[PDB]
Amino acid sequence: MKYPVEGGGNQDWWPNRLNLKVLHQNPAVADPMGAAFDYAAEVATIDVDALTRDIEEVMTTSQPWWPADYGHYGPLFIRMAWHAAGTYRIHDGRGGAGGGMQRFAPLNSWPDNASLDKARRLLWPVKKKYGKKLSWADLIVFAGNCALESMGFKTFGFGFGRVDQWEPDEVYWGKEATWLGDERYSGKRDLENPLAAVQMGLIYVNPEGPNGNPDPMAAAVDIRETFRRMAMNDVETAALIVGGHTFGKTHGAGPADLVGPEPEAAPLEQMGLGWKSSYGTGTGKDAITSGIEVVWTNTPTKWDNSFLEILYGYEWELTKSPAGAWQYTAKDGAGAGTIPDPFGGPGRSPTMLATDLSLRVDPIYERITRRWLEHPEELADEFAKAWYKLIHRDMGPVARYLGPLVPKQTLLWQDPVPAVSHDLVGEAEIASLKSQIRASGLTVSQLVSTAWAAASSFRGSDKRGGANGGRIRLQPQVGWEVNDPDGDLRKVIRTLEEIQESFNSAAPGNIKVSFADLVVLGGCAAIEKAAKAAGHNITVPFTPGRTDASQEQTDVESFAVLEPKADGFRNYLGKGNPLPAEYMLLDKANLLTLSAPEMTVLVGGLRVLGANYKRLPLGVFTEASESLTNDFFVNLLDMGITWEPSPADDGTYQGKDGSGKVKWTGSRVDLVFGSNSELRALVEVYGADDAQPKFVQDFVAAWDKVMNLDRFDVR
Amino acid sequence: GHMKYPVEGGGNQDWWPNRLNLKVLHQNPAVADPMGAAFDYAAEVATIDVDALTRDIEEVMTTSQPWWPADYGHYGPLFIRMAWHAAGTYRIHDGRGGAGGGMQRFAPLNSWPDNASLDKARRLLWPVKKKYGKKLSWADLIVFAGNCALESMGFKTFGFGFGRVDQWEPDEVYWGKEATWLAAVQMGLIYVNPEGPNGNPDPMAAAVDIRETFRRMAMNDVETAALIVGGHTFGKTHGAGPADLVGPEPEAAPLEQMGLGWKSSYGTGTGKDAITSGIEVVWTNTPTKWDNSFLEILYGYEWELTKSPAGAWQYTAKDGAGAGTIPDPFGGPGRSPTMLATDLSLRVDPIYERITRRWLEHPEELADEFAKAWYKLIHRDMGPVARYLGPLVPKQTLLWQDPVPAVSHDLVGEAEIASLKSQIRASGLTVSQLVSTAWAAASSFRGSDKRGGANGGRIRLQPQVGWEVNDPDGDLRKVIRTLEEIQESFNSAAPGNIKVSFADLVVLGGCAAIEKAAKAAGHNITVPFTPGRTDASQEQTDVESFAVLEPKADGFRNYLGKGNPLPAEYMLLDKANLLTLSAPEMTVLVGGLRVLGANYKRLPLGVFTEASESLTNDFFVNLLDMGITWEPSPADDGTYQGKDGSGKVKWTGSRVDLVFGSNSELRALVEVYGADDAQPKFVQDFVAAWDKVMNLDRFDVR
Ligand code: HEM
Ligand code: HEM
Repeated sequence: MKYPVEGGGNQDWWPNRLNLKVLHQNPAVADPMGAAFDYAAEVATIDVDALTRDIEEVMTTSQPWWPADYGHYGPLFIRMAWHAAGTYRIHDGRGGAGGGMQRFAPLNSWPDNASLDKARRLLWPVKKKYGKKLSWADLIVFAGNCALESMGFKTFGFGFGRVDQWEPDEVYWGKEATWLGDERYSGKRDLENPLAAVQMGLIYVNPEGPNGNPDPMAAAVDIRETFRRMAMNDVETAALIVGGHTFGKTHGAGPADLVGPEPEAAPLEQMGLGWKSSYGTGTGKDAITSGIEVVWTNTPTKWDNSFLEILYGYEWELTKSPAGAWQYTAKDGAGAGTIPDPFGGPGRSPTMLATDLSLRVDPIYERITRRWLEHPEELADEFAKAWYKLIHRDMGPVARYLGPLVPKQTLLWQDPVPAVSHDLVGEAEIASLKSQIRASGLTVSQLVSTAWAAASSFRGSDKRGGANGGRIRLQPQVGWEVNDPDGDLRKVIRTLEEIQESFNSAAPGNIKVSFADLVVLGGCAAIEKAAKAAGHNITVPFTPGRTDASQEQTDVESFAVLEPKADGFRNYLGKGNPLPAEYMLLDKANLLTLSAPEMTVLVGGLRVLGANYKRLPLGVFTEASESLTNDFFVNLLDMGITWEPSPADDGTYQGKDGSGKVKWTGSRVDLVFGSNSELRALVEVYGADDAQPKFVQDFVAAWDKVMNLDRFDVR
Repeated sequence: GHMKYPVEGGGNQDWWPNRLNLKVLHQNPAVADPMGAAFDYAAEVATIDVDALTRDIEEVMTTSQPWWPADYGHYGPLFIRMAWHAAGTYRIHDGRGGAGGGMQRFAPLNSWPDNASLDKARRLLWPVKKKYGKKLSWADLIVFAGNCALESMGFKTFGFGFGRVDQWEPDEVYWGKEATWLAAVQMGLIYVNPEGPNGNPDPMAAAVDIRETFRRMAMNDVETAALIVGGHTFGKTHGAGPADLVGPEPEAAPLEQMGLGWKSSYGTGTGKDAITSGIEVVWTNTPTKWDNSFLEILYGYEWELTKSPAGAWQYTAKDGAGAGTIPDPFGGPGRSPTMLATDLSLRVDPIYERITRRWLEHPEELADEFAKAWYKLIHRDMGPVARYLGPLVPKQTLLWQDPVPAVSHDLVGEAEIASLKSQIRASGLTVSQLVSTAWAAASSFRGSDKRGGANGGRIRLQPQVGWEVNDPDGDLRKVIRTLEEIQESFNSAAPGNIKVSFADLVVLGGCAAIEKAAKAAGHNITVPFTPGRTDASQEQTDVESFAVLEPKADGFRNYLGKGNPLPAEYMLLDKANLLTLSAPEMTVLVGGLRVLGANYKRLPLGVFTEASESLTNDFFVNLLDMGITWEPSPADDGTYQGKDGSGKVKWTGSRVDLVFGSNSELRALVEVYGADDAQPKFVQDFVAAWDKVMNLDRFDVR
């Protein structure tokens, strides 16, 4: 069967066809805020004291549709807050709280996101007051941060500026067709590269050990691997788990078969709420969220060093949750009736979750926690730093943090860049520098490839990398395989440093130029020289302001995830990619926040400009040496050429003319633009007889967009 | 192994396969357009040189290509088949299909079994498209190639009108639910199976399928017979070899083929060995010249079932009957006469037979009917005649175009509009009446074929005035009479030659009601108004052709008829897509029309405000209230009642009303206009959307 349009569509006949709809995600037509809504200018003016008062009033006020445990919705807001930021993953930077996707993405219905719909609904009275001055993404994490502040914990700081989105970001979470699927492992615990979760729908880890096996060692291994795949080491992981579970409790009062469907498969009358329980009242003393009934600490609404005292004070035999789940309880009934009830009444025995004994059984976590057992100040500092890192991972450079709560110091995981310490070049020194660069003896190909390598490391997901920082001469990026440290990127870098030294030593006044600015300027000078060679007199815009980071300010391991395993624009293909070359090219274009016409012009320009990996002729459908001409598209649509795969199986094709002599050679990413019906439509726009000026100006616009992707200090 | 990557089609539809897909509302965004935002195609094609354009197409047709050799040397019949396959997907019941957007070059259509060998046809035209570029769209070129092919082989066509704008992503259209390529349900074919119903070679049974499928695209018996007789006067059918040697369709073909599909491994694979459908029929002895030889052959011999070399039912002349009188595309022996299984329908069928026998002696009538039918075919979804461009548009108008009179007087502006608004408000008509009438006039528009709308003043004419959604035997006649009284009162006391038309008064009364409601709510605004509409008469309105425009479900008026295929939620998004509205525009329109009182039969279903006839955002603030517990009505009416904190029913709503508070994507938009200090934004957005809807069919001012 097939569904008309609003149920399904074209992906049914050909399930594995190239999907170009990912390149126009979040269109401005679907934005209800108009094309003049500058979120930064709005959120820069809110009153944080009033917002804190409103959030505290919401936390301390119980609501009939979701009775508050202990008369406080703080712990629920903390859980919501990190579950928003717990979907981040360093593989590609997707996920996290930077987009507020917890509302309508394919989560909002994940088994671990149970009872978080009520948490987001409880904050409507706050969002109602501030409207557009405060986004949902900002409010979700600020609610948890303010809950931590109100429950006695002094946090590091906070930064506003997470722009809302009005369309689910299509993120690959796994190949498992059913919830809690475990088809993402090979041999031992070897979680597949794209994913960062043990199962499907689980944020971090099943709270029963691997696949329901209540073994603290294996659970510890899973915790370590899962947190490692989200930029967290052992100390930060232990701090996060200890601090987070200091507050609140779990909800496993009744059997889980009485819980209704998820919000996305719920009746209309529920108003977008899901998991409606039929046990008892269904809320409050009879709430069911995960099936485990554990209260870790005897003061679950205050911050103190009581989680570790309880953890190391008992023996933790194994028992069963009243909903039928695995959990640990203090042996010999020690400390019975010492844990208070959420809604008044009898006490509880001390219970620990199956993954909470990992912190005292695994040797690494055991040493860390035993250190924190008698040194609560270290735990407080570590938790503050880890929480700050967790909330602001995918928010980008420090220039994007708004509001008055931003901390003053810099952290290495932010990829800090130094502030501008001189006066920027403008409109005359730029011309002189471009003249010097074009007279420096570097070819168009070298400059263009160096500029693209510097700038095409940006990810639109977590806004890491980019041309700012001048990090292409630093160790992680100067040695990448795609960058070819052998044949180039050393002559170019040395020449650019010589030019920078010569200019700075003689520039008037206190005007200097940074290395990154000079790299981008050389790229632009090469572009305009090639355009002049083609026959067009144009000027590539340049925005100075970049600064040079140092080696000590660059984390080599943190940058290892930005290395491209496949760069279709440079016609480079590494090893171990999950998909063919064209799909990887679309993924790269989506990461660069490009559209389809922009991708087309960038590919067609970089092909003829000589910015190919190893300067290979794969895709150079031109006879002009380094001229920004309209030749890639003209020769791609020519049917005087018959394409057929190379006799030596390489993933490369050769195009023979009418005389049978091989004229062109190409790859998957070169022929996909002439084969795909949606892409050939764009290629035919620039392949027309009168499209060379339009192609040149479009290429310059796309190039300037790519160079300025990471310029958040001027935008 | 399920749950593929989002880059290869993964997404939320894999988890919940029957959820509201809001991506149909942001379809074909401006960011995917390579031409930019300042591109005006109407100002580009108007400067084209048709004389130089026909000169290129002719030398393209008369120049064989090594990769697709030409049959008899001319590529004309192939272009005729392509042009009609482009326009042959039109559907009257929703307007989707046709050559309006040139979707034949995109994924759904370019890989249909009937569109075989048409990927080669669209590529032979690349040299023409290369010369002109943005001055000539693919959609315009595809049909102009067929028109110029008809002209080149001796047929004088009616005319041609440019103006089809290219779109850059395939249009999602429901072609049927079969999940297998190739009646109770419609298969993957264009009109009918060439071998008869379900492969049964009976021509009498194929006649009824032809009649039904052509009637479902606004063609009667005379136009159906003329189209088939004229189209099959040219060209031949390609069935030279078995069909198992044909490769995959273009969407499943490898990259070597550069977007071409159906690569044949039989013989050379092209030309003398071409395999497209597998029937191998040459209808006429002069397949590259227009003449009255199709009907002469059809009525000149007796026919007989045989099989094509590929294996397929076809008719050949009895006992020889002039073998070798039909030339083959590439020099060789002649062939005996041969007719398709659906071409005998025009002979053995009581209705078609009389028409074809009449044309057998009067070919001039056949030529005239074919010209008219072809012109109607390639211009079904152009819309109003004001959208035709180029120096080839015929002067005289046609009934199927929904003609309206030209403006024959001075237009009101900015001084009579103010006075007209002042007496519409003081005429006794309530805000609900005016708003409902204005919405009823302008909601008939559908953006697929650009039919209907406020222009023409057809809300008072026979088809629309009697629609169930329009007047539940109520105010519509009273509003129409009052507006006409105002019209004849204003026209007599006019300053000079300034006069106003009835449709203009309908839209202006809607705008005046909006202004009155906004002033009641506390905002002083002005709804933009662009005069220029005219009034059509009853004879210029075809009652039967307007019957398909009747809304079976209007989510904005909270009306649900009978015979809808999907629940009320999905039909609302379908109509919003037909009105070319985005999700915020749909949201503001739904939230504003409820409090204005535009509900069908003035029902309280979804009126979440206490003081009606006032343009507030009370719908959104009362939808997001969590003090209201929604639960289905005791009677299975499909309505829900939301009780207060006590056991008192505070509000009542329907599926369309409650889906905005339930769908997570739609609730995001509701929380924008439902927030505090968000009422001025809501008023401005509602006014912008209302003005956009009022001016949907105004192609005479663009
Ligand atoms: C940054 C790390 C973490 C933080 C900040 C955190 C915080 C919290 C808080 C405050 C609660 C109480 C919710 C409430 O009382 O409504 C909670 C519940 C819970 N946590 Fe975490 N936790 C973290 C890590 C983990 C990990 C690694 C697991 C592994 C299984 C886990 C599993 C659970 C479960 C199953 C619940 C029960 C929720 C319910 O039943 O309603 N958490 N968490
Ligand atoms: C019930 C109606 C029709 C049926 C079943 C039908 C079927 C067919 C089939 C099966 C072919 C063979 C194509 C191939 O094998 O390459 C064909 C060819 C053709 N058709 Fe139709 N057709 C119909 C109506 C029309 C109409 C309305 C037109 C034009 C207005 C038309 C114009 C043509 C032309 C010109 C060709 C020749 C193609 C060529 O020479 O390459 N046909 N038709």
